[PDB]
Amino acid sequence: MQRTAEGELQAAAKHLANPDGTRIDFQAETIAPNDMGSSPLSSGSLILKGNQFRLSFGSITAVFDGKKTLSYYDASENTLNISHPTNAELAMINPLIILTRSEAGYRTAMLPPTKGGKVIGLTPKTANGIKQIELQVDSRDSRPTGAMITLEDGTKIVTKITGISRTKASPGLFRLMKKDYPGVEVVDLR
Repeated sequence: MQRTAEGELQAAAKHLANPDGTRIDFQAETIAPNDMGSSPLSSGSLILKGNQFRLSFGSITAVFDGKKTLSYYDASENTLNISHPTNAELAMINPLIILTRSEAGYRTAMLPPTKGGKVIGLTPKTANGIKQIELQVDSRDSRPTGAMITLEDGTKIVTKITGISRTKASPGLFRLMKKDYPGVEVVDLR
């Protein structure tokens, strides 16, 4: 007998439940329609604590407070940006958010498996810019191994997990203050 997709999703979430925090190392690539304007495969990290996360990827350091506010520093533009992201925008930068909070918006189904892995498919009940989310997990213990988000326009955001570890994440990792970026331009997008 084998678990439902919902069952596998809730077994995968257990791997991110360390109370003091979880560190995820990954590689990610965005493949744009017709491969025009794609972003190359590169490396990143996510620190999770409760509903908060700190994302390091590309030129960006981003923090989500677990409520409604995303703050991110872009080292290439020298801007500190504060915004109210949509639920879809959060999944696009942190696909594992589908595991850390209750989500009312997606139908769940099992997709064809891989060698030693399972594949869970999530499709929105209401249009939201996302066509499908695909979470890859290890067949032994449902440990997340990767994710792919396909946008309605065909963009593929592909994430490969290269490590999951324990960490003691302090309050300070989930805040960005203007003093920490000499000369930074603050842009309030709220």
